[PDB]
Amino acid sequence: NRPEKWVKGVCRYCGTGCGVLVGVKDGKAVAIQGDPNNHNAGLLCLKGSLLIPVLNSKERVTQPLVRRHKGGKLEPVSWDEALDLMASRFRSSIDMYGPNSVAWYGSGQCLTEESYVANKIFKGGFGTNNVDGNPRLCMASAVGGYVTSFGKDEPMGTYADIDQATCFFIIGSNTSEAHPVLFRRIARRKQVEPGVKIIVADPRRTNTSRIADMHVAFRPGTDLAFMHSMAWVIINEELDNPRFWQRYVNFMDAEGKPSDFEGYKAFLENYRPEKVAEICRVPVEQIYGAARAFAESAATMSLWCMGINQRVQGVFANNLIHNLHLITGQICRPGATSFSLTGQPNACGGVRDGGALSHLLPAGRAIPNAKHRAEMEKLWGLPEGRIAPEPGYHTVALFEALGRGDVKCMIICETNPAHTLPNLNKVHKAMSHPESFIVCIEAFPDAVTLEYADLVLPPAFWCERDGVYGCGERRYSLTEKAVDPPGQCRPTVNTLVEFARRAGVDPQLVNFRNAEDVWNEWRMVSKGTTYDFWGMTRERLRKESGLIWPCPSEDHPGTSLRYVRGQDPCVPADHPDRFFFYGKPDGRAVIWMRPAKGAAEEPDAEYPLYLTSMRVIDHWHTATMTGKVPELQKANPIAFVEINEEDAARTGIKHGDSVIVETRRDAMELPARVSDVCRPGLIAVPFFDPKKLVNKLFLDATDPVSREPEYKICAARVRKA
Ligand SMILES: Nc1nc2c(c(=O)[nH]1)N[C@H]1C(S)=C(S)[C@@H](COP(=O)(O)OP(=O)(O)OC[C@H]3O[C@@H](n4cnc5c(=O)[nH]c(N)nc54)[C@H](O)[C@@H]3O)O[C@H]1N2
Ligand SMILES: Nc1nc2c(c(=O)[nH]1)N[C@H]1C(S)=C(S)[C@@H](COP(=O)(O)OP(=O)(O)OC[C@H]3O[C@@H](n4cnc5c(=O)[nH]c(N)nc54)[C@H](O)[C@@H]3O)O[C@H]1N2
Ligand code: SF4
Ligand SMILES: [O-][Cl+3]([O-])([O-])[O-]
Ligand SMILES: [O-][Cl+3]([O-])([O-])[O-]
Ligand SMILES: [O-][Cl+3]([O-])([O-])[O-]
Ligand SMILES: [O-][Cl+3]([O-])([O-])[O-]
Ligand SMILES: [Mo]
Repeated sequence: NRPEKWVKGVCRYCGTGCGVLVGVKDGKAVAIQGDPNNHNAGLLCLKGSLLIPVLNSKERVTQPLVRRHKGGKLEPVSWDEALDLMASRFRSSIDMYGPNSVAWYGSGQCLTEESYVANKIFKGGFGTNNVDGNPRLCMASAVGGYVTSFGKDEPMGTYADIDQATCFFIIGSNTSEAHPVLFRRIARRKQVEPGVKIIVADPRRTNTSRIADMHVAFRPGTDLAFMHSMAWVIINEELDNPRFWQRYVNFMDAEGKPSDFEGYKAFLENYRPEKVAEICRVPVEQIYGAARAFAESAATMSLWCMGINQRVQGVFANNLIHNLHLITGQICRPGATSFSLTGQPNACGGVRDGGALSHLLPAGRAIPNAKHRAEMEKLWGLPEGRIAPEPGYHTVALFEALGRGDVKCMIICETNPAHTLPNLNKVHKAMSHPESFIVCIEAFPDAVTLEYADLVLPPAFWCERDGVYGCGERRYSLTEKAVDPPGQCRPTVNTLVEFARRAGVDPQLVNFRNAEDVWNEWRMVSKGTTYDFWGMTRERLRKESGLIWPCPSEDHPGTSLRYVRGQDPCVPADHPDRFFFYGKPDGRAVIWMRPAKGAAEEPDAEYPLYLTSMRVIDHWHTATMTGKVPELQKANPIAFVEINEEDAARTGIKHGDSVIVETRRDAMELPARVSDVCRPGLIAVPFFDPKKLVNKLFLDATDPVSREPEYKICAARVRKA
C-alpha cells in the first residue's frame, strides 16, 4: 500500500498558494494531492504534483560545512562548532565595528515564523535594520504602488473575484506559465461566461494571450503611456464614475501636489491615443478597445506581475493601474478590483506583512516612524530607543555594502543571490570580499551561492517542519510536519534561536521552542493593527485550509473585501460611507498623475534591442528543486534566447542557431528560438540555468522608491556565433 496518513499544507512553489495533502507511509512521503478545501479545490499544476521526488531527493545538504579559507573547499564541521563560529563572528564584528557591520538576507520562501525571528534578532537584538530579502527583487514596487494609492499594502480583493469578473486586464504577467492553477481559474470564468473579455498586455505573446480577446504587444517601457491613454478614452467617452471618484478619490499632479478632475483631464492631454500608439507601436484601436472593455464591463479585475514591478518606474506603473480602477470605481465589489499577483509563496506573509525589509517594522509599521518604533519596543520588551531610527541597506545597496567591506558578516537564507541578483559580475566581486564572513542556510548543494559561503547550515526542507505561508490573496495557510528531516537538518526557527542566544542576544527576545510559539507572539504583534490576525490560532490553522486577514477573533471568518463597510472589520459599523480607504487620512484613495518615461538603459544604435528575462513553466527560479525532477528538467534543460521572426529574417539568423547575446556588461552564447513570441526589436532569455548566468547581462538600476531592480529591460545586441 501507499499512504496511511494525509498531512495538510501548501505547495512549495508559486504565490497562487495551492493547498496540498502529502501522503505518508512509514515516515516517508509517497503521494501528493491538492487540498480539496483550500481555494484551489484540490487542483495542482504539474510542478505541485511532482513535489514528492524533490522532498525525497538524496542530493541534500545534511550536515554543517565550513570553508576554512577563501577559495578553499567546504568540509564537514559539527553543529556545535558551526554555531559558536557563527555567533562569535557576528558578536565580535558588532564589538569591533558596530551593529551595521552585520546583515540578514532572507526570502519570501522562508516560513513566516523564520522571517519573524530573524527580523527580530537583528532589529531588536543586534540593533541594526540590515534586514532585507528577495521580495525587494519582486514585490517592492507593488507595495509602493498600494501604499501610495491606498495607504496600506496588499490587494483589497481575493482570488474569489476571478469568478465574478466580467473583464480581465492582465499586464506584465505570463499567468499561464507563472501562476498555472490561477490562469485555469481565469480560463474557466471565460468558459462559463463567453461574454467575459480578456486583454493581455505583454511585449511577448505567451500561452496567456491565447485565451485573450486582445493581445497588446507594446514596446517595452511604454505601458505607462498606454495606461494614461486608456484613462484618456475613459474620460473622453464619459465612461468614468463621478459618483465614485467625487466622494472617494483625491488627485495628485505630476509634482505630487493636490489637484482635481479638471487637472487630471489636462494632464491626460499629453497621452492621446494617436500619439501613444506610435510610442507603444500598437494599432490605435487597441487603446480604445482596452479602455472600453475595462470601463464598460460589469466588473473589471486587473492582474499584473513582473512586467510591471521589475521596472525603474515600477511604483508609478502600479499607481497607473490603480488610477483606472479609481476613475471608473471598478473596485470594492465582487469581480471588480486591482489585484497584484505575488510570485513567491510567502513574500506576503513573511516579508511584507511581517515587515522584514530594511525600512519596515511588523504589521504595517515603519522604521522612520517614532511612534511605531515605540510600539515595537513595548511589544518586544525592548528598552526605549533600541530600534535604530534609519533604514538598513535595501538589497542592491546591501551587496554594495558587502563589496566595500561595510557589511562584514551576512546570513543568506533560502535564496540564491549569486544566481538571481542583477549585474552579477559586480555582485560576484562583492561576494568575494576576502574579509567577508558569509553563512548560507541552504537545502541543495548545487546552489551557486554556496561557492561563496564560508559556512553552511543544513535546514529542514518544506514539510520536514511546520509553519505558515501567506500567499497573494491574504490567505495564511499552515503546513504541518509530514516527515522527519534527513541527516542533521534542523528547523531554521530553532537554528536562529540558538544562534541569537550564543551571540549574546537577550534570551527573553528569542523565547521560542518552535514555530507555534513564534506564531503566538506574531499574532499579538498584529493585534489592533489593520492586519489583525489575532483570530488565527494554531488550532484554527490546523483545522482550516487557510484563513484570510483581517481576522481579529476566533469567531471571525476573515475578510474578503477590504475597505468595505460591513465586510471589513477595520471599517467601523457606523462609518458614514459604504467605502473607507482608512490608509489615507481623509479616507480617500489617490489618483497619481505619474509622468511616463522609459528604461534606465534604452536601446540605441550600438545596442539596438530590448532584452528581457522571464519565467518558464517547467522551472522554478534557479532549478535546485525542479532540476531534481526528470520530467521537469528534460522539458527545458538549458537556456536559450527568443528572437523575433522578422528581426531574424532581416539579419540572417535561423531557428536553432548559436548566437551571441551582448550587453554593456557581458556577452553570452545561447541557442536561438526564432518565432513570433517576442515582438520586433525585443529579445528574451530565461534565468534558470546555472551554466548560463543571464543576470551577468542585466543592469542593476532600481526604482528610486521601492528599490526594485529593472530585470525586465536593458539594451542588447545579437550576432551569429
Ligand atoms: N513556473 C514558474 N512559476 C513561477 C516562478 C518560477 O520561477 N517558475 N516564480 C514565481 C515568482 S517569484 C514570480 S515573481 C512570478 C513571475 O511571474 P511573471 O511576472 O508572470 O513572469 P515573468 O516571465 O518574469 O513576467 C514577465 C512578463 O512580463 C513581460 N514584460 C517584459 N517587459 C515588459 C514591459 O515593459 N511591460 C510589461 N507590462 N510587461 C513586460 C515579459 O514579456 C513576460 O512575459 O512567477 C512565480 N511563479
Ligand atoms: N533576470 C531575472 N532575475 C530575477 C528575476 C527575473 O524576473 N529576471 N526574478 C526575481 C524574483 S521576482 C525573485 S522572487 C528572485 C528569486 O531568486 P532566488 O530566491 O535566488 O531563487 P530560488 O531558486 O527560489 O532560491 C531559493 C533557494 O532556497 C533553497 N532552499 C530550498 N528549500 C530550502 C530550505 O528549507 N531552507 C533553506 N535554507 N534553503 C532552501 C533552494 O535550493 C534555492 O537555492 O529572483 C529574481 N531574479
Ligand atoms: S499554481 Fe503554484 S501553488 Fe499551485 S500547484 Fe502550481 S506551483 Fe503550486
Ligand atoms: O572560521 Cl572561517 O571557516 O569563516 O575562516
Ligand atoms: O514586496 Cl516587499 O519587496 O516590500 O517585501
Ligand atoms: O514602501 Cl516600499 O517596499 O515601495 O520602499
Ligand atoms: O506596505 Cl508595508 O511593506 O509598510 O506592510
Ligand atoms: Mo518573485
